[PDB]
Amino acid sequence: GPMGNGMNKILPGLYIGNFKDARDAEQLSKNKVTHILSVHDSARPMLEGVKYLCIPAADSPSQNLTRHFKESIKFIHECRLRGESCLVHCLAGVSRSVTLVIAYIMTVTDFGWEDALHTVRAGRSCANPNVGFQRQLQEFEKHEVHQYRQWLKEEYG
Ligand code: VO4
Repeated sequence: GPMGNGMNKILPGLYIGNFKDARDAEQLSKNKVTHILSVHDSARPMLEGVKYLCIPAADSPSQNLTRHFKESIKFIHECRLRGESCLVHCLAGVSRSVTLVIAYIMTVTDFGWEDALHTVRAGRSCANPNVGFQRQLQEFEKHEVHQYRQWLKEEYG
């Protein structure tokens, strides 16, 4: 469906879901989620015992998300390196959250944005960044993802 079927594993320790999944204590415990990246209009820490990164962003092609790629990647990566699980979510888990996860995948692999989106869709079929976000991912692939990959190597080995 258009808001998924529950939070979905994309990579070990990295999940995408909708806003309901993000407060579902059963899903959070089953998937051992200790970090939540909430990227939506009124994003704020909700549940105790979880570490949050909140990004106020609209699901509009006018919304810039590139400014937030580096902080999102750091947050996801530091959680995954300590063996913990991170959930990235927006309202529906289709566009804003997916775009941040694509940028992460692109940085930890040699994938362009389309192969990263394929990876997301294998776990979460509804994934579909809006056209403004697709444009931003294409510019990231052409001019910046190589800088982010080098940064990741120098920072984390
Ligand atoms: O709540 V999202 O529309 O960016 O899938």
